[PDB]
Amino acid sequence: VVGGTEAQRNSWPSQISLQYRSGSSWAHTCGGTLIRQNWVMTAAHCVDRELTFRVVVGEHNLNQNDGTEQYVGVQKIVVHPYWNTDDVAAGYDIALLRLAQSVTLNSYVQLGVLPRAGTILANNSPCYITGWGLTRTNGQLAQTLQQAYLPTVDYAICSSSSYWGSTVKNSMVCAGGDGVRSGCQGDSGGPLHCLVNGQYAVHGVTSFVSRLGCNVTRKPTVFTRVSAYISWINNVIASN
Ligand SMILES: [Ca+2]
Repeated sequence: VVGGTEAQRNSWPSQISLQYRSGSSWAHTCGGTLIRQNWVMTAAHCVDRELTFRVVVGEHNLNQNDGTEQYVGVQKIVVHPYWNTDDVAAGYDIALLRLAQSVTLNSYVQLGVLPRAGTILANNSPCYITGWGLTRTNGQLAQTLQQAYLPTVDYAICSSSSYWGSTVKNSMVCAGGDGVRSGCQGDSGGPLHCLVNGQYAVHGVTSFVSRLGCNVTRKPTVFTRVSAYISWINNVIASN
C-alpha cells in the first residue's frame, strides 16, 4: 500500500498473509480474507506459481512476533475455472484456499463479511485497502499492516478512456486513483473493505495496478468484485 497508514492491530481481523516457502524461511506474497475458519479468499494470480503456501492469521508485523499469529498450511487450492493468468483483464481473479486446520477466532482473527450478491457501490463510496504490499512503486513490502483510504470509482468512470478503458469489467471494483494512495505489489489477493449501512464488508479482492506504477493518477487499483462471485464461493465451499 502506497500512501498508507499503519492499521490498528484489531481493525481488520479477516486480513491474512499468504506466504510461500523459500529456503528455510517463508516470504509474504499476497493478502487474503479469512471467510470460514478453514477457508481463505484470495486472488487466483497469487497462486499461479507451484509453491508451498501457508496462511498467517492474526498477523500484524511480518518481521516481528506479534504474539497473536496462527500459522496454517494450505491444503487445497480452488482457482476460478475461467481464470487465465495471461489475461488478468478478463477477470475471474479469485481463488479459495482450504486450510489444513480450522483457525481459532478472536479479536485478531475473524471471518470477513461479504456483500450480498449483486451489490454495486455508488461512485466515491468509502473503502480501505489493507495489506503488506510495497509502500512505493518499485519499493519494498511493509513490515506492519497498512491501510489506505481508496474511494470507489464506478464502472462508467473507471472504464472511460483516461482511466482503464476496456481493461476494467463490471465484475471488478475500481478504487482510488488519486496519485498518492494505492495498492501495490504484495497487496494482491487482499481485501477492499467498504463501509455500507454502518458495517464494513469485503467488496474487493486486490487484482491489479498499472504496469506504469502503483499510485498513478487515473489508474485506480482494480479489485475482483466479490459480490459477483457469491454463488461461486458458496458452491466451492459446499463441494469441498
Ligand atoms: Ca508477526
